Amino acid sequence: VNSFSGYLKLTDNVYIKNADIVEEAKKVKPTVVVNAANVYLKHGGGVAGALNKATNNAMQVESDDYIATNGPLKVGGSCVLSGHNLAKHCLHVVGPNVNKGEDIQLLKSAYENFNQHEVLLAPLLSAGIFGADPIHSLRVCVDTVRTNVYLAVFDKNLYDKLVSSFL
Ligand SMILES: O=c1[nH]c2cc(Cl)ccc2o1
Repeated sequence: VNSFSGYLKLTDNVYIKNADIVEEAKKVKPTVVVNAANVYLKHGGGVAGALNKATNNAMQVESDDYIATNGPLKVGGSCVLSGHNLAKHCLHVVGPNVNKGEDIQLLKSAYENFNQHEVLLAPLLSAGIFGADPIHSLRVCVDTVRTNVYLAVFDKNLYDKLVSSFL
């Protein structure tokens, strides 16, 4: 049994809700929240900008030190950093950004990072300002992630479309 409330069950391991990921993290304090990161961990906008704002910029300060030591992530890659006031840990995952011309096949590699964590609160990778089709992102999630994932969808309209169209 866990804390997550109000989710629709899509599969054995994937659950979805129309919710503010920031507000959901604040309520649940999950072990892992996933950030929709870029390779520079520059949390300007989208999910990343919202998560970082909710940490009062402490996520960005920590991320800048991580990059200064380790250099950029790979597209499809991840790192584990603090969850600050939102979660125990934040898994920063880089999905491909279609608005930069990145290979959408890297979306599966991105979701494979979730399998290193038994339970996660996450957004749909490469959705929103990363330019991918969220329906496709949900399909790759279901077909890749084997651990228990609780997906938060920002738009109510999009949430309803993802549920109605789910095979
Ligand atoms: O809380 C949130 N969720 C979000 C989802 C997208 Cl795509 C963008 C900004 C967001 O801020």
